[PDB]
Amino acid sequence: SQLAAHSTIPEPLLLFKDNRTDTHPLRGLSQYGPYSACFNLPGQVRLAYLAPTEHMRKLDAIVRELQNPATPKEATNYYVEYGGFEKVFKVPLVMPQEHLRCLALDECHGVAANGNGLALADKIVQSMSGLFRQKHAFDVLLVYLPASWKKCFEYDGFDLHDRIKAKVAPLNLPIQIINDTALTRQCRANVMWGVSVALYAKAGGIPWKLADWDKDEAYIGLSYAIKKNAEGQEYTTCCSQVFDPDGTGFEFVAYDTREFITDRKGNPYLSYQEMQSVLSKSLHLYQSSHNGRMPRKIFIHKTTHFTEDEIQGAFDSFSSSTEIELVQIIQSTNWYGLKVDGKKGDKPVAPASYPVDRGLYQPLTESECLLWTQGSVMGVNQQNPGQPVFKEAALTPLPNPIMLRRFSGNGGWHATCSSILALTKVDWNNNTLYKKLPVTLVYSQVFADVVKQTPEIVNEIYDYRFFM
Amino acid sequence: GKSFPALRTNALPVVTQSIRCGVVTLASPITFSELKERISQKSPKALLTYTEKVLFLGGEPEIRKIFSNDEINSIGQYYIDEIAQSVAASTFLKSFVEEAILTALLREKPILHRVRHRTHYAVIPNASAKDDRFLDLRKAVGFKGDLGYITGNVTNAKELSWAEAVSIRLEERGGKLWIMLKPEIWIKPLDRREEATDFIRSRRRYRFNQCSYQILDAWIKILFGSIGGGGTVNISCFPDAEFKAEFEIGTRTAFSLG
DNA sequence: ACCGACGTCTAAGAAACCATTAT
Ligand SMILES: [Mg+2]
Repeated sequence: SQLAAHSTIPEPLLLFKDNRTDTHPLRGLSQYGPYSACFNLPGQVRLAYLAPTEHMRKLDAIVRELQNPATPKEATNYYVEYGGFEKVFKVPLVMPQEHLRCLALDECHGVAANGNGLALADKIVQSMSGLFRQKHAFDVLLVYLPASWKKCFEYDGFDLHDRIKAKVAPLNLPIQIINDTALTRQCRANVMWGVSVALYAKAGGIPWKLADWDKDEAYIGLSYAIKKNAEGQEYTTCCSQVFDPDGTGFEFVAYDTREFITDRKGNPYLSYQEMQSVLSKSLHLYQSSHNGRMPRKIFIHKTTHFTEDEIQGAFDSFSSSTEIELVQIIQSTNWYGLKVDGKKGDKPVAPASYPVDRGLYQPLTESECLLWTQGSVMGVNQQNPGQPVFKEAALTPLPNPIMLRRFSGNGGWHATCSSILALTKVDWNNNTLYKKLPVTLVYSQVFADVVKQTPEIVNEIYDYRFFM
Repeated sequence: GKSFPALRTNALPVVTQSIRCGVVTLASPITFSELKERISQKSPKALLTYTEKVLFLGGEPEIRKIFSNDEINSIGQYYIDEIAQSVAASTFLKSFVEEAILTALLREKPILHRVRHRTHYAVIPNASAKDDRFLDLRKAVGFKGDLGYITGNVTNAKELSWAEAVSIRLEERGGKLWIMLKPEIWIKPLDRREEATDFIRSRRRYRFNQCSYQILDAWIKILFGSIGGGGTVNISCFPDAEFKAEFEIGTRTAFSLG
């Protein structure tokens, strides 16, 4: 009844302005500043509005709240005080002029009443037509979707967010959609932090990045989306890649895995040729971003298991000098764990008040491991300095671990666990401490949904700034 | 393992490596659906499965009740050696072993047996909620040192009922078999579980590490009779039957140091 | 007449909807 000895991965360190490190992202931003502030890119964040006549006051109010300090009201153990956009991000947040604020057409209300989501997306993109000639006058555009259109937000086979994002993707126009959720949430500091980070990222800046990150390693994620029609179902199975270039920066791209259009698949698993094509595209991207050098070691993360054809294609896609590690992430597992503390003077061995630490990994078999991406983190609490913080306390009594299955690789579990934990903290769209899954899987899933909605935006590589 | 803190899991080791069952040779080929229909119609006191021949654990009279003398060509014995490998390779064998283990575990005890989403649950009865064997579980679910209720009616519900439950699962990992326990709340009737989501969330909201540890200890003691003894408990399925299954399950949950 | 059609059983997840906010 004794398992193998477990080890705990130290909490990943985030890099900020002047190459300073901090575990807490919001605290690091507040005390040191964004990573891209030293590069003066962006020098300013200019905004644009796209809302009906009756709801531009809401956009003005949210921008004014962004420009002014706010204090946390919920989850005070983690969230720090928001000191405004200029104080935190060191760049001004320029309000739009009269020509940079656009009006939604009156036909949008009638289209929404008729329930035609595609017509609503077309009307929104046609409304935003005037800003195409003035793209140089602003950085990020704000979209407000009133609650009166809620019937056209998400029904069978449609996603207004995904459709609008796919339509604005080839126009090189970053957008940020604001609903009534952001305006009627009690904790204003949380919304302010999330929106400010998203706006700074979409403007072209890097809020933070991992501190001790190897430039000779590349990370690839594959996730699938299912679209069902009368004939049957089809799988999107998009891809994503994470790496930093030789110079200062951070690369986050996603691309479709279909070698040619009109290719239909009924299963998430890819073939030999498809895997070879996708990994050749990834290798070409890495070589372009690293002065023509090959990665010393390659990480591929998948939601489903690796078939023999997939493994063979992966091993034949890269050279012999590149190490290949195939890991399958299983989110749902039957295992859960309890933290037990040791003897501390007079107090005997008793269960801990707070759950198992985030970063503990338990080797189960020669090919499977239990990684705890959810758990208690020390050093991030604001109220009690010495008290652990459990992010999912209002949702889960206890954290639920994830399982990693090894299909190829001779290295230890330490490198894989460190990589996954480090990648779970670079979601700029996420305003909390960490994500349960690595950001590669999240971005691949998001791009899979977007491609599923509109299949005409495939065969072009897209940055994370256009889909977060 | 070298140092604290320790990680206490919810997996109970299974020491039994071989099981002995019975084979029913049929003159006419039979499918799984027909066997399930016959089981439902006749309701035998036995456990049956079909990988390539009918494999049963229990008494011969029950099988002769299911199948007439003409259909039964012969009855034999099958030795499932290396039960871990057989469970991993054969799914039907995995389900059969899980059912046999749980039937052995919940024998001669006041705990109900229920099925949801093809997952087995052990449910505390309403009539036996006040019995002494559940005092530790009552203490674990209590608040501020006060005794807590383990069975009652869902608030703001017409006829809905709730009870404390534990989910028992069988898992194979690297040639080792584990019995997996997860505390849960059982809602009767099953099809109206969506009406008590708020109640379940409210009851489970403050079940942190200490409370979950206490609940797991209480459930282990209830299911096995001993807790923290360092030994193994022998459980038998159909002990009086000719074809019976005996399992040796450790009472100390898998733990790790370092 | 070797393969198809179709039932059983696992493991794992996507897809629509609800819910609450960090001892
Ligand atoms: Mg966003």
